[PDB]
Order: sequence, then structure tokens, then C-alpha cells
Amino acid sequence: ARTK
Amino acid sequence: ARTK
Amino acid sequence: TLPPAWQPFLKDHRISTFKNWPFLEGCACTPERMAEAGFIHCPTENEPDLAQCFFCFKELEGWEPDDDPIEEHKKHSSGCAFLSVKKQFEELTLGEFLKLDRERAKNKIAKETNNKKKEFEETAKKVRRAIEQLAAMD
Amino acid sequence: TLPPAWQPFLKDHRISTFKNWPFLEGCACTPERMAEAGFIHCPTENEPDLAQCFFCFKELEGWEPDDDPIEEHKKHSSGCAFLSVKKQFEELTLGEFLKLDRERAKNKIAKETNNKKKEFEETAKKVRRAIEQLAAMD
Ligand SMILES: [Zn+2]
Ligand SMILES: [Zn+2]
Repeated sequence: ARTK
Repeated sequence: ARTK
Repeated sequence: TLPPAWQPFLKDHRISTFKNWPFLEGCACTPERMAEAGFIHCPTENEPDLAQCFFCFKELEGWEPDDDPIEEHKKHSSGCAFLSVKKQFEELTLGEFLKLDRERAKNKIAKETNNKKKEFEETAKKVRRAIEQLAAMD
Repeated sequence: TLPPAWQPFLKDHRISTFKNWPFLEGCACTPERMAEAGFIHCPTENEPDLAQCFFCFKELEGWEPDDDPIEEHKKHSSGCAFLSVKKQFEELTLGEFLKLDRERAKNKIAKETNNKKKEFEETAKKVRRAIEQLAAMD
């Protein structure tokens, strides 16, 4: 996952 | 003290 | 602010109830000691020194200066779980706090049940007395 | 019922947010694992797998099946105090719970501060760009  |  | 229904578990909230308590420094039953033992001040015109355990709801009055609040609480309500609490509030676990709160709730039901029984019996005695007089008639 | 603002500390409340989460059994990032790691499901049309840490408010998206939620949380928000909580909720002391809740509140302020800064900078760039064009004119 990655930062929004 | 005593019970009310 | 902690939820208003949980405030009575805080000793400082309990101490605050003793606005006009007559036994101060020099006495065993000072507001600090009364609050330590679990009491809230619930005065009436009839009973100005009336105090109630926040946890088992035992109501005691007729305090003398040499009365030790813990000892009085133990004598009059030996089964109160609050008396077995050795930790400070902040040291209680959540699980422990929740269990204490369920036990307090059972205690409040028990107190109401008790007051309802007492009220009913007051009435039943008067009724029984009246009918006893009629039965005594030819 | 515990006070609604404290519900997010309960793993089962967190699990309940994942109504339409697409990664189920067979994946690393199942709802149980996501909730264990501190995430709530906050979907949008734009981002249906958007998840937020209830405690540090880090927002993560673009989840793959092999993503370990704990590892992702650590990678993206290494300072989140929730990650250092080894006890279960019920085992926390009241003092510990209150401290965690103050730290969560500081985190929420920090997140809002951060979003406000980002919004302002978006505007400042556009403004700066415009004035740069004017300065470039004779
Ligand atoms: Zn008691
Ligand atoms: Zn976090």
C-alpha cells in the first residue's frame, strides 16, 4: 500500500 | 454511624 | 471529563460532594477519609450528615468525630466489592473497571429492590393490622 | 456500550467497518488483520480500498493481497504509538488508556494541521506560478  |  | 456516570469512581469527585460536612480536621471522619472509603454526602433536612457508598449504596448517618469511615463501611456493608479494591483508579485495568461497573449496577438494582420490598412491607403491615381487627370481631 | 469516541479502540468495532473490503481469506490483508493493525475502512468512489489508522490517522490505499497490514503501518507511519501497544484493550490500565487517548487527540490535531498546510500550499503554488508569469513580463 501507499500514502493517499 | 448507623444504617439510615 | 470522564462519562458523568463514572465520575463517582473518582475520589476527588466524591470529596467535592461534602460541601457542608461538619466533621473536619481533628476528626476521623473528614471528607478526605469519607471519600477514600467510598462515601458521597447526601444531606437532607432530616439527616444532614447522611452519607452513601457510591458503590454498594449503603446509607449511613449519625456520624461521630471518632468514627473511622472504612471501619464503619466494613461493619455495615461487609460485602461491598469497593472495600476489596486495593489499586488506585488509574491503575485499574479496563477489564477490571468494567467488571466493577457491572457489580455496581447489580448493587443499584439490589438497593432499589430492597427499597421496594421495604415500602411494600410497610403497607402490608398496616393492611394486615386492619384485617386482624376485623377478624377479631364477631 | 462504551462512549462512542472510544469505540475505535475496540478491534471488533474496527473489523465492522470493512463491510465491502475486497481482500478476504487467502490474503494477508484480511479485515481481521487490518483491524488488528489499527485500520478502519474509509472507502470512496475514488479510493474503495482506502484505509485509515484510527490512532495516527495515516491513510493508505492501493492494497495488494500479499500486503501485511502491520508491516505497511510500520513502513508508512513508524511513529504511531498504537504499534507499540502490546496489551489487549481490556488489559490497559485506565491511566494508560487516558494517555493513549491524549496521544490520539494530539495525532488528530497533527493530521488536521497537516491537511490545512497541504491545502494552503496547493493554493500558494498556483498563486506563485501566476505572479512568476507577471514578473517575467516587461
Ligand atoms: Zn460500599
Ligand atoms: Zn497508526
